[PDB]
Amino acid sequence: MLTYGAPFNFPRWIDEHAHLLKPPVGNRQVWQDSDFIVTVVGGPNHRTDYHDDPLEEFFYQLRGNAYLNLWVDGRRERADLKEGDIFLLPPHVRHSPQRPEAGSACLVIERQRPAGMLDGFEWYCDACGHLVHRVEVQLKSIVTDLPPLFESFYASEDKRRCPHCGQVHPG
Amino acid sequence: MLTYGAPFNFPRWIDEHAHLLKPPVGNRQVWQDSDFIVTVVGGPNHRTDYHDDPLEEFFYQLRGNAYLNLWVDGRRERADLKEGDIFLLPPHVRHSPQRPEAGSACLVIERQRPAGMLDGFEWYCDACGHLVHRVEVQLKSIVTDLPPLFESFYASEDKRRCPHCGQVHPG
Ligand SMILES: [Fe+2]
Ligand SMILES: [Fe+2]
Repeated sequence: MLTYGAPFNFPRWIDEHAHLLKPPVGNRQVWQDSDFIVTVVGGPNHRTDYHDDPLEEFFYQLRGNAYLNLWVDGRRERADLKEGDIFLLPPHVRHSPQRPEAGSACLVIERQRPAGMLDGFEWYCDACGHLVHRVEVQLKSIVTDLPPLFESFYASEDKRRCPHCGQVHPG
Repeated sequence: MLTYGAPFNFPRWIDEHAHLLKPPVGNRQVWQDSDFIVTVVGGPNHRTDYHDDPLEEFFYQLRGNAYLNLWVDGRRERADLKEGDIFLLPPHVRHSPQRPEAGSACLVIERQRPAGMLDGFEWYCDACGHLVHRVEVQLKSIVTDLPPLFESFYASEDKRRCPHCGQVHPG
């Protein structure tokens, strides 16, 4: 059986879910209970966290532009997702998606994580560059298991305190 | 490190590889040695086989139209991939992609199969509908491990002989 339904027009599906791509949401998963996690991510968004995904992440910037703040070879690189770009992120490259444009839409595709394969969410210090805080999480909900993580980092000056220079991250 | 390179424009990449989407190829994998197998499939193509994929298969018909001959609930259903459609095929639904249009382009995304997870390739009889032949294969090469399977079915009248009505499949 076609568990996930029949083919349907993607542009128009993105149109009909525009208002849920705008904040306060941003995310919208296409099919539920599937192995491939297929999401459309709009803008504008608020992210200061770096994601440490134990599996690959496919990107296709369908509308508008966005960029990924990265940690590549110990440096703070930036990878731009201009409209029409596709990209395959290798496992565990830290990345912080910035989506400044309202009405943008990026197809993001990932894999359900097997039990014991944890996602990481880290913040780094603007001053000294050291790791400020890391939460590891057995991700079940690419859309709803992240904000409590975030809220609790923003709510805790201690979690935000850099252990190398003491500067409290802004959150 | 960005093992799979930097973002790049997908439309133009499809343009530059047009002539390899035309026969005798049809397939073109985007990145090598990745967990997500990301391919562009053009047309026109020749398929009489049904694929039995042990994992899910994501489709995004970027250009032109195509369709999937299916076996749903014991019947021969057809799922159309019109330009702009996306689709998520559940594991093990038998499917036979028909791509009649030259210049069409479909984004197909799959997963590297773990050792011991086999793909199936089956043919069915036009007359009686029974299974004519099935080859199971530990797929390493979504692009190059299939044609010898096919050639050997086309070359063997015995493999093509229906075991229920004796009609020899056309191949
Ligand atoms: Fe610091
Ligand atoms: Fe038959």
